[PDB]
Amino acid sequence: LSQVTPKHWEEILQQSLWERVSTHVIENIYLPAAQTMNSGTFNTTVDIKLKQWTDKQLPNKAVEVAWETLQEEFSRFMTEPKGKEHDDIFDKLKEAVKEESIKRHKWNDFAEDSLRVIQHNALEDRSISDKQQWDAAIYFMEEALQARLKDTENAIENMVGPDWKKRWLYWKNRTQEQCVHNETKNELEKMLKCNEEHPAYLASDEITTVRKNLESRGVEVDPSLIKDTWHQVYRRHFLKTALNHCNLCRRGFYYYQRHFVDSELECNDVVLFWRIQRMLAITANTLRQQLTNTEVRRLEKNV
Amino acid sequence: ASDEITTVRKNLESRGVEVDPSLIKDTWHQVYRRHFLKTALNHCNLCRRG
Amino acid sequence: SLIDMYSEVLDVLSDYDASYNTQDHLPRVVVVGDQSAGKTSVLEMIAQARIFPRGSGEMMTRSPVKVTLSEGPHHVALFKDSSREFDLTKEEDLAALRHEIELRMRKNVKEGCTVSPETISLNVKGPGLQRMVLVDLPGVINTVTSGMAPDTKETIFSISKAYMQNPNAIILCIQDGSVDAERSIVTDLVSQMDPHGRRTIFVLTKVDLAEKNVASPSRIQQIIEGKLFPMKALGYFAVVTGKGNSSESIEAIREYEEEFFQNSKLLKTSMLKAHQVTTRNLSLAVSDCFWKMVRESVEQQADSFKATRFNLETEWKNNYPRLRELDRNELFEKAKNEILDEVIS
Amino acid sequence: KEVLEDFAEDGEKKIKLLTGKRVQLAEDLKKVREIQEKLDAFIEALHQEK
Repeated sequence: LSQVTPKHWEEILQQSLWERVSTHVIENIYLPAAQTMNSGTFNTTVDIKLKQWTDKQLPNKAVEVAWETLQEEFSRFMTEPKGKEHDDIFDKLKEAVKEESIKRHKWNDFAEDSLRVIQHNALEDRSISDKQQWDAAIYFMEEALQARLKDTENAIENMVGPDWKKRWLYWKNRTQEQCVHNETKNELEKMLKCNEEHPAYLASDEITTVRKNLESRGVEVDPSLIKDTWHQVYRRHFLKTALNHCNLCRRGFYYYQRHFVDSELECNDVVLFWRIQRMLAITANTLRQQLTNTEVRRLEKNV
Repeated sequence: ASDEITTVRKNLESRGVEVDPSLIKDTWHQVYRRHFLKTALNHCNLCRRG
Repeated sequence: SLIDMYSEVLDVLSDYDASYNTQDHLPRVVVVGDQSAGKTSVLEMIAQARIFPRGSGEMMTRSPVKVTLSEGPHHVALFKDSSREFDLTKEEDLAALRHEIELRMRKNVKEGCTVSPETISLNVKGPGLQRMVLVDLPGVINTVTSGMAPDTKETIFSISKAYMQNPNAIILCIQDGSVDAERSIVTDLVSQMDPHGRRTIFVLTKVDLAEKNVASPSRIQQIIEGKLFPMKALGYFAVVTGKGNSSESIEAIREYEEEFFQNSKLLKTSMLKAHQVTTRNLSLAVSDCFWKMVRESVEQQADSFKATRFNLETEWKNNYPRLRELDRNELFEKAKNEILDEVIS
Repeated sequence: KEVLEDFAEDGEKKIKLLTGKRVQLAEDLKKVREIQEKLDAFIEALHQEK
């Protein structure tokens, strides 16, 4: 098990850890901070949220992710079928020892405290000296944004359905509720188009206006449904806006190189994602070294 | 109603026009009077053979 | 010593935070008493000096006083706003201090009222004094005095409730031993506001007078052992405030109280525990419990303050990385220099 | 010079004139740091007694 290339361990650890915490990071930190248009307030909120989460929750998640990855490789190797030559009498003993060993497993307690400082200093940097690192952060942001966008599209498609061109090709007819949601979508489209910087939250008088236009179409919709549709529409619109920001920030490295703070192309999100990506690389390497050295002796002792 | 004024004002802002509620009320009064008179004229045509 | 810094921290916290958002995170000592219930005598006994004004049945305490007991080379009292030291070892200075405190009480009174809600922080130093912070409050009057404002009773109740709002505040109820618990509203309020009793402490005054009144031993034992009172507190203590005279010396009262309890038949009969009497035992227990709670609370506050300051510094860097923070005075100096430069230009 | 001296002696006018994010941040940071310094001295002195 220790005769595996370190690259394979790092790739698995990085992907597992990133997917484990991507939902929490984006939803609970990025989204609340992105609402404000003030870059200084946005950055301050991100830093406060990062410190609160990292000091208490980050080491626990990293330990669980690293232990789970070790469990996957170890348990699989215990039960890898070596073709027709695989023996079956030893499998029962292997499984019994595996379960007992897992129960007796105990990760180092001092690793959590040490790693807390390690990633704290790693994330404290705010300078990207490499052009390729900036490009890598853009690509990493695009992949993460596309995954979230696809989930948002799936929810929107479920509530509405396929396009009239597409539904004609597939011979599918929208339900009465689906058509109601489609009409609400058009109303929200016009509202967002007129006010390109509308706040995320809603107001009662806005619901009244929307409801009246629906009654003009002979459609009655409860305020709760309008709020739910608005939330999904705003999320989709914000993700598309971020994608446009990524395209503008693609050639913004040269501007950032001269510290063009006065320039409106303040790619704060790209810098923040680059810090996360750099932190993940350090964390993956550190966990790989700890797995290869620290916990091997404990595994042997328990066996 | 006040919420009706809000709706109308928002659509005006979508056109980049700011209008006070008082002006909207005055215009609505004249428009309603003209609409009601036209409605009565249509009623007269229907009531011609009534 | 240590309590001097703790008292200073509380004062600055009150000035910085007008609301009790942060002030309700540190332990405090709250004292509530009735009229002629010996509340002043008990506070004077703990301070080992009669510094509050005395009156023939009149509520001289017209304004709350934050009396702080600390460690000092001599037993002296110092005002927070005034540097004029008063030596409590001399009776002449004690009388002058009482007049000064009464004058401060009248000065702080606003228009249309008789008792002001403002609290005056007083630092009473002395060698061997217990390191704790006490709060003096006007006595609760069953009947509103004609010479006082109609809202004086409401103001006293509001001040007591505001002080008791701190979940870590220690309640110190003071009443009279010659009056039954059903005839006083303060004891009912204390029990209602502390259903758990994790911090309630009850102090009974005029125990010698109650004993001379042939009080029933069952009622006294139930009060001390917490049987008659539905609330279950940490403990109960009884102290003697003398014969009730407003001119008796503290030393004579303390010596008489010790002799009275030593020769008391109730203690020698083991009806009441020997460690549940005298002011020394009560002061030591309160000081140790209060200090331990302070130690835990101050550690949490220090970490929170450091984190809060870090957030403010981070915001400053994000918004103004190339600027320097200056106070109101320094900004005025910088502004005038720029004006002079523009004059020359 | 005369105007500045009169303004300097009246802090209330300064408070009314000095209203801004930078001013409030500096004042709050000074107060918080002052409280924190007192807390550190209190904690260290308390723990050094034993």
